[PDB]
Amino acid sequence: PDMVLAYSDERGYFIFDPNEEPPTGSGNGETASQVELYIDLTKPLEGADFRRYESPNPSTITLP
Amino acid sequence: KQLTPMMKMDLATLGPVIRWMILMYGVPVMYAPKKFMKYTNIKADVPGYIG
Amino acid sequence: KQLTPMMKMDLATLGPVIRWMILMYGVPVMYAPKKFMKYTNIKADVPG
Repeated sequence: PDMVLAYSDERGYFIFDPNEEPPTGSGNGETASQVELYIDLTKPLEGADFRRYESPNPSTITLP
Repeated sequence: KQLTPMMKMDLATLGPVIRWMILMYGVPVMYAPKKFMKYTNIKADVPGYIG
Repeated sequence: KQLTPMMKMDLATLGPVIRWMILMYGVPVMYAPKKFMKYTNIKADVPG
């Protein structure tokens, strides 16, 4: 019938199906997954061994 | 019997701290309790005594 | 030395209120303490 059992979320999207499960879990600002993705993007090459590129040692080969 | 496998669900941010938790729901079921057995009061000293 | 500039961090939703934090991490450093000086106990007159 008429759109009486209709609702919208905080972002302006409307759901017209009373039996459709609405998405949830949007109230946790600064989500941990977002923080992990941000760390992966803004800080690449973290934990890499670059000590070899500033070594003045003429011998770069390890032998017994 | 698994209600859900091991998974992480993120918590709310109430300060300058990032929090999350890991959950698992289940229970072990043994249909025949008389088809198992246990040994009790076993003695074992692998790092034994010398002398 | 700044660990991070002025920034905005979102908080949780405990009700129909929008709330966030503003943070900055840092510390001043003086490399040569002998190149500064200060005066102490200076007297001044209020205008009359």
